[PDB]
Amino acid sequence: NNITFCVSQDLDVPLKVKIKSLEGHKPLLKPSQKILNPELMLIGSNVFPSSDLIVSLQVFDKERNRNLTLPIYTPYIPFRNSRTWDYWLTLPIRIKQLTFSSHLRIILWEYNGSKQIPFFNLETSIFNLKDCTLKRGFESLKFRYDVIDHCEVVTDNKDQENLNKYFQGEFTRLPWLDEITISKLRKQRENRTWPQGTFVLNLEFPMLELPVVFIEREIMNTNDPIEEKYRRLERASKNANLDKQVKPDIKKRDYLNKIINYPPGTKLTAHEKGSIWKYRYYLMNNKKALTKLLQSTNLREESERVEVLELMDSWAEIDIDDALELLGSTFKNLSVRSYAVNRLKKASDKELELYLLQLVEAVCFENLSTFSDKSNSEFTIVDAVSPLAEFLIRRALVNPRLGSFFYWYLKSESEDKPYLDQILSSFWSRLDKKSRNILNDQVRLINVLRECCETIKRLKDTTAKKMELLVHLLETKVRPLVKVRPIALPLDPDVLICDVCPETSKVFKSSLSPLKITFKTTLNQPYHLMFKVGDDLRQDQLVVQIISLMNELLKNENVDLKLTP
Amino acid sequence: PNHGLKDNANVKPERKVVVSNSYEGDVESIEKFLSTFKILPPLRDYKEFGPIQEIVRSP
Amino acid sequence: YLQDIELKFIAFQLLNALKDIHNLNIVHGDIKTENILVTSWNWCILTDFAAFTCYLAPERFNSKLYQDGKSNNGRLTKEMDIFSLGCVIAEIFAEGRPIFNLSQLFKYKSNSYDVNRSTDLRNLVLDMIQLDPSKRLSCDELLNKYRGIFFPDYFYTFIYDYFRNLVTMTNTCTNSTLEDNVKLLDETTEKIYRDFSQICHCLDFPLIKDGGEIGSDPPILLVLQQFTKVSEKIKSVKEECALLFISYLSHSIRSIVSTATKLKNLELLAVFAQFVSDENKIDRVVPYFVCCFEDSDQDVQALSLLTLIQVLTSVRKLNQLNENIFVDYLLPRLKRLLISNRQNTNYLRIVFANCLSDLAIIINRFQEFTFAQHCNDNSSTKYSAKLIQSVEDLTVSFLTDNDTYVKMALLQNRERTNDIILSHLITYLNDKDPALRVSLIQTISGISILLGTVTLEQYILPLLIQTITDSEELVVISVLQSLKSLFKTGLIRKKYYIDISKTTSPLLLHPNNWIRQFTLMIIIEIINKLSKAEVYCILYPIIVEFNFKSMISCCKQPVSRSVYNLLCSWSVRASKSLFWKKIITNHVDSFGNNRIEFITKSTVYSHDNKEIPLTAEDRNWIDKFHIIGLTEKDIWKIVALRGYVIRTARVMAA
Repeated sequence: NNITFCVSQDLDVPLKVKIKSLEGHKPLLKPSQKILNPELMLIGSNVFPSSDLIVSLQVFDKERNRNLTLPIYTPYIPFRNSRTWDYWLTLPIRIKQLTFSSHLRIILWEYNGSKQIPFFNLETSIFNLKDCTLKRGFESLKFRYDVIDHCEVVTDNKDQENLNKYFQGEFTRLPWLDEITISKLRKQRENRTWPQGTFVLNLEFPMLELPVVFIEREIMNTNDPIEEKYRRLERASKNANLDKQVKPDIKKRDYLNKIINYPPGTKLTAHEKGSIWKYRYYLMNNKKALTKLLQSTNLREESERVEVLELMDSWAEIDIDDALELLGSTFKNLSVRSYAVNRLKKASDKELELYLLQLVEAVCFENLSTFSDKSNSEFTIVDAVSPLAEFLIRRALVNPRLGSFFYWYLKSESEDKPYLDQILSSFWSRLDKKSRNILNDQVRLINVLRECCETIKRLKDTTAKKMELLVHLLETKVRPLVKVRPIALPLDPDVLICDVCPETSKVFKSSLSPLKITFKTTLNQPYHLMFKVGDDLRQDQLVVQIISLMNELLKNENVDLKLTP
Repeated sequence: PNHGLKDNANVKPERKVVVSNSYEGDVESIEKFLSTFKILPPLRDYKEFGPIQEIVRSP
Repeated sequence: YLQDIELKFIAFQLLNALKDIHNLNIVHGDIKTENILVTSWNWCILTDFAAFTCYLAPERFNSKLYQDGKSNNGRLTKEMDIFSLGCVIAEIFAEGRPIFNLSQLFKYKSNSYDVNRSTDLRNLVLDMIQLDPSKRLSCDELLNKYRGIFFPDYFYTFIYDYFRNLVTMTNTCTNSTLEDNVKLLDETTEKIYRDFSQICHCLDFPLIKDGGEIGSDPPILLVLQQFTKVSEKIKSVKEECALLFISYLSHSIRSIVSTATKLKNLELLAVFAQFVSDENKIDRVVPYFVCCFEDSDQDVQALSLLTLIQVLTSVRKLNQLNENIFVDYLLPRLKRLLISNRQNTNYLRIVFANCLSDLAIIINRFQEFTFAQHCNDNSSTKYSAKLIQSVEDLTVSFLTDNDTYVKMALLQNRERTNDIILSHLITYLNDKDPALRVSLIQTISGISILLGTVTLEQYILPLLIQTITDSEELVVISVLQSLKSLFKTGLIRKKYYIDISKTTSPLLLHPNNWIRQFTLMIIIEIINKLSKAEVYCILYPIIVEFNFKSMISCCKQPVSRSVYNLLCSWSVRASKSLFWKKIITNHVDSFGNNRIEFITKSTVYSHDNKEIPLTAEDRNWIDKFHIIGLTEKDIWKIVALRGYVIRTARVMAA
C-alpha cells in the first residue's frame, strides 16, 4: 500500500470500515448482558433480559443534521468473546461524492429478550482537520450516552503502529522486528480500565493513502440569466390540465391571425405560442397558420406529439410555398418530413428549379443515418461489391432529364460529402431504365474533356501559342464530338448537341484561363459556351439559379425587368 | 493497495519533497496541512557552525 | 409568475432609492423609458442611463418652455423632470401600460386628468405627476414617506444584500471565471449571513443549519429529514409575511459553481419555508428541473429529493384545478428522470418517494379538496363529484404506474433498493391494493434465500410488518421461518423478531400450538437470541388447564410455577452450545462420511432414526470428547432438522 495525498473528486470510490474490538465493563455477563448480580430476585423483578451485543453503522451528515449514509449491521458471535471481528463493511457514497462536511455514527444493538435487544449510541468525525480521512488510519474510540469522544494515548501508540502503516522510513530488518512488533502488538493486550456509563472500542481503518477532500468541480458555459432557465419556467407554465377544448370566437381572432401571419424564420414568444396553442381551431382553418402553429410548439415527449401528429393529417393542406418553411432541417420530425413528402409528392417543372435547394436538402437529409446505413449494409453483406429519398428516387426515375439533373447535382456534392459518391450509384440503382444512363456516360466523357482542358492548362506558353494550341485542342476535341453520339446540353436538358465549330471558338485572357467555344446543336444553330476549371463556381451558380428563380417571381407579377438569366 | 494502483491509473498528484504553491480553493486546508508539518531539518545543517568537511580514510 | 404584489413595490422601492441616491449625486435628467430597468436571475430591477418606438416620457417644463429651441438655449435639466418622468414610468410599471399620449400632454396643458386605477400611493404619485418643479415631488421626502415601517428595514437589509449582489455583479475589464466565483461566493455568504438574517425578521428556533442546530439545541436537538413546518401558511400569515426575495435567491441558485451549490439549493429549499400556493408550485417545479439537470454528481438527486420532501411538507390545498393532472404528469416526469447513468444509487430516493406515497394520497385528498371547493356553488356539487370520480378513475392508472415503478425497483438487483423497500412497506398503508406486491417480495425473498440470504434475513424481519388480511399466508410465512432456519444466524434472530411480532397478535390457536410445540423444543439452543425467542413461550401460554398439561408433557422444568418461576426455570436451563457446534461439525463430518449402510443391530421420526444410525464408533468417541454429563444427555432432535438445513447450506456449495 502507498500513502499519498488525494483530494475528494481526485479520490474515486466509497468508504469502508473494518471494526474489531471493545472494552469489557465487567458489570454484567461479558456480552454486557442482563447486568448480572446476586440480587437477581430483582433481575426477575426488573425482568432483565440477557443481551448479546451486536453493532450498526450509519453516518450523521455534515453536522447539518441531515441524513445521508446507510445503516448497516453484521452477524452475531459471542460478545462474551468480546466480539473481536476486524470485519469490514461499507456503503454507497464515494469520496468524490463525500462532502468534507460529514461525520460517522454507530449504534450497538444487542440481543436481549422478548421484543428486546439493546441499543447504545456513539458518533465521530470522518476526515481530519487536515482533511485526511481518519488519516486513512487505525484508531480507537470512547463513548457515553451523549457528548463523548475518542482520545489518543495508547491509541496514540496504536496510531504509531498506524505510522508503521503510514510508511515512515523503513527497512527490511525493521520488518522482521515488525514481526517481533506483531509480538509487541500482541503484548499490547495488557490494557486495563474500569469506567462506567461509557465504553471503549478498538477500530482500525488504515488505508493505503492519506485522503484529502474538497467540493466537486463545475462548468460555467453558454452575472447573468440564461436560456434553459426561461425554458424551465415557461415549461412550468405549460400545464393545460382540463382537457375540454372550447371553440370560442371573437374580434381577437383577427389579431391572432395577424400574429400567425409573421415570417417562418421568426422565433415566437411565450404568450404568443400559447395563444397559438388555443388557436388550434382557426389554426386548422387557415392554411397559412399551419407551419406557424407547428413551430409554436416543441415536440419532445409523446404526449404533445400525439395530438400534434394526429392533427397533422387532420389540418387543411398547406400551400406548397409555405411548405418550404417546415421542410427545413429546423424541424427533423418524422411525421413532418412524411407529410411534407406527401405534399411534395407532386413534382412540377419548378421542382427542377428547386433541385438546387433539393441538393441542400440532400446534404441535410442525413440525421442519425447509422441505422439506415446498417440496414443497407445488412443487405450488402450478401453479395460482394463490384423517407422522402424514395420520392426523390421515384422523381429521378420518372424523367431522364430530372435524373440527369440529380446526377449533375450529385457531382458537386460528391466532393464535400463522401457518401454522395455512393449515393450517385444508389441513384443509378434508383433509375431502372438504362436509356438515360448511356447519354449519362456520354456526358460523363465531359469529365475527361475537362481533364483535357486542364491538360491544356498544365503547360505554360505564349498567349498566341496557347491560342493556336487551344485551336488544335479544339480540333482534336471536334474529332471526338463527331465520333461520340449526341448528348444532353448544359444550357437545357431538352436540347441536344451535335458538334462544335473549331474556328469559331475563343479563349479568355483572364487568369482562370476559361475556354469559349461555339458548338452547333442538333437544331443546326451555333451556341457559344464559356467553361472554367480549377475553381468552385457553386457560389455564382447558386446565385444564378436564385436570379432565375427571382426572375420567375417577377414573371409571376406579369412584369419583366429584362434581366438575362 | 491494488485499488491504490487503480487510483494510480487515475493518477492524482502528490509529493514527498517541497512542491510549488497550489491554486487557491478548498485545497488551502491541504496547504495549511503542509504548513502543519515541521520542516527545515536539513536547513539547520548549512545554517550555522561554519562549513562541513568530508570523510578521508586510510588503509 | 415572477410578478407579485410585494415584488413590484420592492422593485419600485429600489428604483426610488437609486433615484434618490442619484439626486444626492447632484446629477439627473436621464430620460425615463420602460426599457431602462433590466432583470436577471436575481429577479432584481436595474436601471441604466440609456433607456433605449415606445411612448416617450416628456418633461412638462422643457416642453412648455420650448419656443424656437428656447431662444437657442443649451443643455438644461433638473431633478424635477426626472421626478415627473420617473412618476409616469412608475405608473406605467404599476398598471403595465403607460399614460403617455398626445391627448395626455394636451390634458396636462389642460391642467386636469381623470384618475382611475392605494390612497397614499396615489397622492404621493400625483405630487410628482401634477407639476414637477411646482408641486415639489421631493423624491427624498417620498423615500421618508414610505408606507411600510417593516418593509423599509427589510429592504434595507435587502439593500445590504443588494450590495452583496453588487459584489456578485462585479482588452481587459473583468475575468470570466470571476463571474462564477462571485456567484458561488455570493451564495455561500448569502447562507452564512442568512442565519442571522433569518434571525432578524420572522425566524424559528429549529432549523437544518448549524446555527439552526444551536437554535434547535434548546428544543431537544430513526433517520428522517424534518424541521419547523409551515403550520397553515404561517398561521394564515399573522405576521403578514410575503417575500419573493427567497424565490429570487433560488432562481439565482439555479446556476452552480461548485459542490457548495448543493448547500445553496438546499438553502433555497429551506427558504421555501414561507408558504404561498402559486409560489410553492414554481418552487417545486424548479426542484425536479434541478433533478433532471445535473447528471454529473449524484448529489443532485439527493438535493432534489430534499426539495421534493419540502414540497411534501408544504401541506396546502390545491388552488388551481390543474394541480391534479399536473401532479400526475409530475410523477411521470420524475419517472423519466428516474432512468439515468449506471452504478448511481437511486435507492434512497426510492425509499423517500415511497415514504411520500402517503403524501401522494394526500394529494388525492387535495383533489378531493378541489372538488369540495368547486362544490360550494349551485348545481356544481354533483358535477365536481363526478369530475373527482373520473379524475380518480384516471388516477388509478397513475397509481398503477407508481406500483409498477415500485415493483421494478424491488425487482432490481444493487441490494440497497431492497433496504429501501423497508420504508416502502412502512408507508404502504396508502396502497390498499392486492397481495401481488407481497408475492413479488416473496419471490424476491426466495431469490434472496438463494444468494443474499443475510439480506433476506433483514428483509424478512421487516416483512413481519405486513399486517394484512388472508392469514392463510402467515402459515407459508411460518414455513418461510422454517426455511429461515436454514443457514444465516441473523435469519434466526430475525425469525425471533417475527416470532415476538406474531406473539403479539395471534391468528389460529391450534396450528400455532403445534408450531410453538416444535419451536419451543427447538428453542433450547444456548444462543443469546435463542434464549430471547425461548422466552416468548411463556407469553404465548398466557392466552388453559388442558394446555397446561399438554405443555407440562414436554416441560423441562419440575419446579416451574409462574413467569418469574419460569425465569428461574430458564436459569436452570443453562447449557453450552459450543459442544453443540462441535456436534454440528460432527454432523457435517457424517455428511462427508458414508451413510449408505441402513443396517442395524420416511415419516417425521424416520429422519431421527436415520440420524442416530449414521454413526457408531466415531460419534461415541466424539461423545467422550465432550463434557459427557447427565445434563448433556439431551438429544436435541431439532438439530437434525437444522442438520438438513445446514445440509442445504452445504448444498449451496460443491
